Amino acid sequence: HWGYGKHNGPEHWHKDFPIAKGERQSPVDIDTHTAKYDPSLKPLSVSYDQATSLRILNNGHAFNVEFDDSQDKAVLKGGPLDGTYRLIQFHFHWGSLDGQGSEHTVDKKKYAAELHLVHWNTKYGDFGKAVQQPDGLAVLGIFLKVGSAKPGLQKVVDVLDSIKTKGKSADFTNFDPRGLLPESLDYWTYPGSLTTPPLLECVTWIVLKEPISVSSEQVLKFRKLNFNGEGEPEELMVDNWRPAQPLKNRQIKASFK
Ligand SMILES: COC(=O)[C@@H]1C[C@@H](OS(N)(=O)=O)CN1S(=O)(=O)[C@@H]1O[C@@H](COC(C)=O)[C@@H](O)[C@@H](O)[C@H]1O
Ligand SMILES: [Zn+2]
Repeated sequence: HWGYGKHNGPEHWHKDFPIAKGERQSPVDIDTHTAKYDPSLKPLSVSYDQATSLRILNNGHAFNVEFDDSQDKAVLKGGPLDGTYRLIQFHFHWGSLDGQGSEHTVDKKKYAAELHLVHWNTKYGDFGKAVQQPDGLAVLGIFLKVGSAKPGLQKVVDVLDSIKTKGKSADFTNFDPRGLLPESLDYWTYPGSLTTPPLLECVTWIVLKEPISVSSEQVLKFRKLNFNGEGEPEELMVDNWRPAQPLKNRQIKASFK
């Protein structure tokens, strides 16, 4: 089944997941001149001080850092959101080259990678119930460009050797995701979807305007990961991004003038 190759990639997904051609699919191009400032947007609240990371996993599509979401330890509130959304995991999408890798684009510009911090709406009790709801998830998206190193990313980078292939995991406790944020929390927001199968239309997207910088050495280590399992022919984990989808009947709102 699905992946990012020529024969199982994004242009094939609709055959197993017809919602791929739905009315609120992600990612999208963010046209900065068409996005409208919305003064009704409340300030974004990112409360990660009590975040409890557990594990990092290569699942054959990306690497995922998982959190304890059995209590309100790390939460996202405010902005366009009603209620409390619990951090469950984060992951990245990245390219084979610095000129591509992000899922969202900004005036058609592609960044080298994109970080997704996934949160679920606690009024639905668990993640599996939340993805069945139009306001079930809030994903915080952060662009990566190549320049100076991101110190808060390095602990992630240095563990990747231990999870090279699909199915491998490692202990990843006491990681502080606050070290992955840019200075500004200015954002764009729109209603959208998961960007991987099952492509469910359950996400409030919050995409930060300010990218973070990571070093060429850091993103090079992303690209040494493997889509395949151990003892299988090596396929480098690169270009695990879905391209921009039609905006259709949606307006992207900006938190800033
Ligand atoms: C809690 O886990 C999740 O939310 C993942 C990531 C999230 O991606 S994103 N691009 O839309 O923010 C999708 N879901 S998911 O539907 O639960 C999760 O994701 C997939 C791949 O996703 C990645 C990035 O590796 C699959 O393997 C899949 O079986 C799904 O259950
Ligand atoms: Zn993602």
